Amino acid sequence: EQLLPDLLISPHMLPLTDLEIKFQYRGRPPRALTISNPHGCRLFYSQLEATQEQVELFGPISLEQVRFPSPEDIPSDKQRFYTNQLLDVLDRGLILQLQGQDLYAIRLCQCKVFWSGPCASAHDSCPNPIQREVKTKLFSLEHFLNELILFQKGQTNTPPPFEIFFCFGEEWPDRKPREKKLITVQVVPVAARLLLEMFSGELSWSADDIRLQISNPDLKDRMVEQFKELHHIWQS
Amino acid sequence: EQLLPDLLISPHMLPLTDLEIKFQYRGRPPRALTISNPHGCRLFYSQLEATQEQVELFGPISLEQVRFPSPEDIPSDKQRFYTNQLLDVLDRGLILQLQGQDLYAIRLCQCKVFWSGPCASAHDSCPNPIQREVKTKLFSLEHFLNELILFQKGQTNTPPPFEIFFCFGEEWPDRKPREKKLITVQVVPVAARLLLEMFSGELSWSADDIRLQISNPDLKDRMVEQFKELHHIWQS
Repeated sequence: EQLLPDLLISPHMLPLTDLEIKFQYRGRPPRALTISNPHGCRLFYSQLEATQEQVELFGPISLEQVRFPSPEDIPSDKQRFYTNQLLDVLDRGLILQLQGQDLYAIRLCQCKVFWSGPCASAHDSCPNPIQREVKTKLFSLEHFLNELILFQKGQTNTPPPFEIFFCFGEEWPDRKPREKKLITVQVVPVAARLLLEMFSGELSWSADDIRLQISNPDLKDRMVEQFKELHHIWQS
Repeated sequence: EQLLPDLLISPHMLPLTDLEIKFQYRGRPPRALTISNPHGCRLFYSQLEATQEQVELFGPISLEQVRFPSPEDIPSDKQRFYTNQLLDVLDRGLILQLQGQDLYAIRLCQCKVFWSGPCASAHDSCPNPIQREVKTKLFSLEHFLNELILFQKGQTNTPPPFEIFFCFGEEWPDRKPREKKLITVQVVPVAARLLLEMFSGELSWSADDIRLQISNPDLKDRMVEQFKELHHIWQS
């Protein structure tokens, strides 16, 4: 299994820079896109553009510039009011940048950002805010693949996590349900999902863990089987 | 709130017969469709067709006839071998039928069928097989809406469940992860999802439960705000 990372973590094997980004406003259908910019992206809401002279404010111009969706079609005025208050403090944005195969956040926005994800701390139960201007590791593909290997061998029953969950402007994790959060964003490293699928679809020749569950045939089953036999005969 | 069911449970308000049906083979992308046949549907795999003279075997001809996807593109021969053994005993199928706004299963297939869902029993932890030829209630929209009402009022923190999960040919629920199940199907009553969205997007005028989380502005925030002010000025 030691050859696997070198074999698989490669542009000819995986889309190493692809992130799927799903925006969700409370009570609306989600809106998703995929970016493959190798510098990463910046999620933000602004009338102003990132420029070279203002990188301190808005980050590097090479990031994929991904705007939060208009809240216009939020039917509740009260909800759209709160939502606009948050979007008003999202001008500087949340940078998501790949460093090798690790994904990092850099929060620039005045809006607070809270998150859940593969590298998030698991020592308490309270909210998990992202500190402004502090490079925060969200996900490691190296570690993901190590864990994937143990899962596939059946050494763990838990599939390794890859999805990163952000809540903008309200605390998370929380007692309260995600359905009631005004603004959330889910981010998937597509290479990780692909790798989980790939490994899930590889079984052992030796360790046959599979016990099919099939009733004994009743007379109805028997009639069906005979009809299948006759149909096979008739073909030809 | 007593007027709500009469108001909402109506064809002019909701798609009362729409089910989304998602097929998933281990390690493959899922494959989904939506049916809106008011009789319901039959999930099956067969070279034979439902006919009038064989309703005992294959169910009523009015059901939407939904075939499991070919397992051809499953890359593991061993996996596709087990998968074909299950598909070979799925000729008679699993009927999903609406009775008013309740959804019921009738298993005809020789393959065993196990499930998780809104009406599933919660007294033990073991597998939950569907009994062949026994009308099995999966979901109640009436009850869903009652629960939705309590959620929206904040009387419960848990959103009411609507998704029904079937595993064909292997035990469920189980120690083992769903990612390793050969054949699963997820079924959503679309009216229920719509209703959850609708209710989630209705807030109170009085019970304002929302505390926005926004840092104090630093000098960078202040410069951004001034640039926004200048841009608003410049517009016009």
